[PDB]
Amino acid sequence: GRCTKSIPPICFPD
Amino acid sequence: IVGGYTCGANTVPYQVSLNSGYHFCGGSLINSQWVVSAAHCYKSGIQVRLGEDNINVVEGNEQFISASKSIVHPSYNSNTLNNDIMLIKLKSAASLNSRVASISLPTSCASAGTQCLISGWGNTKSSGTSYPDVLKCLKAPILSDSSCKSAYPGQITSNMFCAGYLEGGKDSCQGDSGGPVVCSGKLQGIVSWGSGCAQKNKPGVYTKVCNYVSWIKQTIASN
Ligand SMILES: [Ca+2]
Repeated sequence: GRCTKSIPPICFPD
Repeated sequence: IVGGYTCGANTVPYQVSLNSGYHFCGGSLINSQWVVSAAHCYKSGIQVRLGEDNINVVEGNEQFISASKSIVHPSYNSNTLNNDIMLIKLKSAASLNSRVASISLPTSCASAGTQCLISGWGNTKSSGTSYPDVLKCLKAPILSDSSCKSAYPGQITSNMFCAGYLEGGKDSCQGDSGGPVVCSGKLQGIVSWGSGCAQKNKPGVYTKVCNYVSWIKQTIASN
């Protein structure tokens, strides 16, 4: 569920 | 920015927008030719937009300058987000005055409880999406490293810090990445990641700029 705050976000399984 | 306020035009003169036919990330002007942003914001074809307030209307303080060099830290890790910092060289120097100005680099790291100013044109909702036309601001304190690690077990490195709230409602969000965290007039953080935006017990996580001052200076000097 972690995500970077860019557009669009880069996100992970947690 | 979720839970913040309208900054006021050109009240954060070092804030820039990174544009590739649309706004996708922020950055901070550190001299007339160089900008600090996040390594996860890297792409070809970046245009840096300085002097912006409403990013959808040409108002009269804009300078649009193409990036000539976009330099990601050599040790940036895209899965852990460690070393999330990029330097962008402008193709020509920006013209500096009160509305377009550089922000100083730290001379030492900041301490827990110090109030900072975080800004950007990112999402203003913690649920759903709404992108603002004008720049948004948020005052937020630096949290202790033990609170940050309790919030994100196994994910906080020595190059990261948490700032913000644990009660929810106030944070940076998508579209704010790369932008500034300024404390006591120094650029201490770069907006990097978090679990969602403005969620209880999940504060924002930021790149710890005080660890990279020597790397910044050497990279500029050799380019
Ligand atoms: Ca504008």
